[PDB]
Parts: sequence; C-alpha cells; structure tokens
Amino acid sequence: FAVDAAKAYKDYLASGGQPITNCVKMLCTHTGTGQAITVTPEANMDQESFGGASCCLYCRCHIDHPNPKGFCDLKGKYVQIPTTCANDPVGFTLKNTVCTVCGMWKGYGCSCDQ
Amino acid sequence: SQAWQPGVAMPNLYKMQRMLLEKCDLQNYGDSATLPKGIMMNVAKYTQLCQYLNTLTLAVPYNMRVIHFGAGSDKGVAPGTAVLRQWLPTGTLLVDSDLNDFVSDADSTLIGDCATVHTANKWDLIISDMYDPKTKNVTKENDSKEGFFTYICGFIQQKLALGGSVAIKITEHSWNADLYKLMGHFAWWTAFVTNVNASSSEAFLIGCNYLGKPREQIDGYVMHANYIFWRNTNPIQLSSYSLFDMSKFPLKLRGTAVMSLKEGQINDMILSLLSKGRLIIRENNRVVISSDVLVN
Ligand SMILES: Nc1ncnc2c1ncn2[C@@H]1O[C@H](CSCC[C@H](N)C(=O)O)[C@@H](O)[C@H]1O
Ligand SMILES: [Zn+2]
Ligand SMILES: [Zn+2]
Repeated sequence: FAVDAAKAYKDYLASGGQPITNCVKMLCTHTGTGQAITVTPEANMDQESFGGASCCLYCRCHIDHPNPKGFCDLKGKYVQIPTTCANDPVGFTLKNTVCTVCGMWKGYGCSCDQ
Repeated sequence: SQAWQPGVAMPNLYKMQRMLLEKCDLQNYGDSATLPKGIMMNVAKYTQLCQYLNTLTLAVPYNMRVIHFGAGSDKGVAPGTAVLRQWLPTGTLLVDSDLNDFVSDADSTLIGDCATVHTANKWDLIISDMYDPKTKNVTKENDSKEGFFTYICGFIQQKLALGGSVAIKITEHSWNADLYKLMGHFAWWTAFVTNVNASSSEAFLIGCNYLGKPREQIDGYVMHANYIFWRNTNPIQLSSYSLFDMSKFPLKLRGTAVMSLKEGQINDMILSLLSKGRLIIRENNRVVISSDVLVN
C-alpha cells in the first residue's frame, strides 16, 4: 500500500475541484530562456515563473516525494508555466514532462521532434 | 517624485530630531497599490526591499550566507524566501525560519520560536519579517517590545559577520528601542518604506555594514518617535511602478573578501574597508544550524 496523491489530485480536478492555490508567482522580465525548471526565473513572453516548492504537489500536501531518495526536483528552483495554464501550476507540473535534451516542457516548447 | 523608486528611505534630517512619540495617523491609510496581475503583496514587498538593497554597499562574498526569520505565511508557503532566492547569487546559502510550519525554497528551514534557533556560524545578511498582530493595541501605551526583538538583537551582536547587513521589519507598534540603538553599530542605517505598502506604518530597519561597536549613540525611544513623525508628516504615494522593470534585479556578485581576524586586529583601515562593503570578517567553516526542542 501507498497513497497515490498524483492520481488523487488528477481525479479531483476531473471532478471539478478548485486547483491548489497560492503558488508563488515571481516578478521577472519575461525575456528568459523558457526552460521548464531553472535556478532563477526564466519565463519567456508566453510563461509565468513560480517558486518551485510552492508548485510541488508533495511539498504542498506534506507527503513523501515518490522516488526512493525522496529528492524534490522543484524545491529551491523556479518553474516556468505557460500563461494559459498558470491557474493550476501544481497540476501542470504533475501532468507534464521536461525534455532531457533541451530542458523545455514536452509539448510546450520542446521542438526536438521536428 | 518617489513613485518610480522601490520605496522611500527616512531622510537624514528626520533622524536628527528629538520628537515625542505620537499615534501614527497615515493620510493614505485606506489606499492600496495596484499589484501586477496575480502577484502577491509579499512578493511585491520583498522585491521592492531587494531593489532598494541593490542601491547600498552590501558585502556580497562568494558562498554568501543569508538567514531569513519570519519566513512563513498563513498560506503555508514562503513568498519572501522565493524572492530572496531569486535576488541572491546562485549558490548563496539561504536558511529560513518561522514559528509555524511552511513549505520553502530555502536550503534549510527551521520551524519553531526564533529563540530556539542556534547557528554555529556567522551570517552575511539577516532578514526578519517577524511580526505578531497582537502588538497593535491602540488602547495601551506604545512601549518598546521584547519577544523576538530581544532574540534579534542578541543574534545580530553574536552571529552577524563584521561587514554584514540586516533588514528587520518594524511597525508603529512592533518595534524595539535596543534595535534602533544597534543601528548605530553599522556604517549606515535607515528605515525604508516600500512603495507598495506605503499605506502601512511598516518599515524595514536597515543596518548597512556591521562594525561591531557603536559609531554613533542612538536613543531608540527617540528614534522611533522620529520615524513616526516622518511617517505622519510625509504621505508616500502608493506605487508598484518599480515592479515592472526587473532587468537589473539580481544582486551583483562582488566577490567580497572574507577574512578571519581577532578583535585586536580591527584597526582603522579594516574599519574603513568594512564601511565600504569591501570586507566580511568571519570564519569560513561549515554552516551548522539547529532548533532546540522542549521535551514535555
Ligand atoms: N517569536 C517568533 N519566532 C518565529 N517566528 C515568529 C515569531 N513571532 C512571529 N513570527 C512569525 O512572523 C511571521 C510574520 S508574517 C511573514 C510573512 C512572510 N515573510 C512572507 O513572505 O509572506 C508569521 O509567520 C509568524 O509566525
Ligand atoms: Zn517537492
Ligand atoms: Zn527537447
């Protein structure tokens, strides 16, 4: 047994639940690289930058991160969210994947498949 | 006009007065600044504080050490810590702390009363946003407050590196006479009001470049009265203008020299370097922190 918070959150959103709030949006130039997870805010014109810990489902729910080491890849970093998705940064980071080659979100900036 | 600045610092002539303490009655009491869409008050407030700190002679060594007290919020997150982490050079060691649990971007977080926090090492910058809303009691005399202010005064004197700086949040009722006196132990000091929160009696008491001894004698009861007098007679127009230009925000990594010195070797030439933001005096060992836990 283990609690599936990731699945529980996705299921709650499909039910019409209000997304997790108070993710920390930063002031920035919006002229950054647009990479997904960075040491400093890197939003481009199509993105918002957020403090990473505040958009991590596991940090925010006070539950273990699901990898044997319990490391968090968001805490202490900044996450770039497409502005059209910025009402639910937790859900967005949960549901999406970063390209290991260029560092953009798959389907939101990664063009490695062209 | 001051509306394009990140905030307003207490003018020198107000510091030199000898006022009696009055009630703070702010003209712009009911105004609120227009924040950029979706930006939290405290992200805006810390951004303007850091923008102002960019204009001072802060020492910025490699492997800078910063501690942030009062970093939690009723939202369970740490907006100010996220701004500090943005502002500070990459690799800066940032520790934060609060009475109540919260989720943080800091390298390490301690939960508990600040009086329980101990650190082996000295720090290059101390930020405090600690505040107890209970202090706002307009029906009793507005006296110097102890509580966490006592802790902060001792922490500065024992754990701030020479050459280091502080920014400590105060308000009309949340203040301490010894903290003002301690500002005379820095090369320079001010009380800074952010433009986004200028309708509040809040300020940050900023001490720039710690010298470890009084360079000027400050009576803290008088200087708080001077601060209130300034606020009472100088309405500050609410403004978020400086939040829209973020191009020069990051703190410049100056690579400030760090040396260990005995007290005997702090000569006038060393004092001069400290006063210019050109030297930090502390050890460079490992950073070790702890929180005391009371067992039943
Ligand atoms: N004695 C004490 N020790 C530690 N924290 C204290 C304290 N007294 C008050 N505080 C904390 O000071 C905080 C003030 S609100 C701070 C907001 C925060 N800086 C932000 O970025 O949004 C509260 O969270 C409160 O818990
Ligand atoms: Zn996390
Ligand atoms: Zn890619």
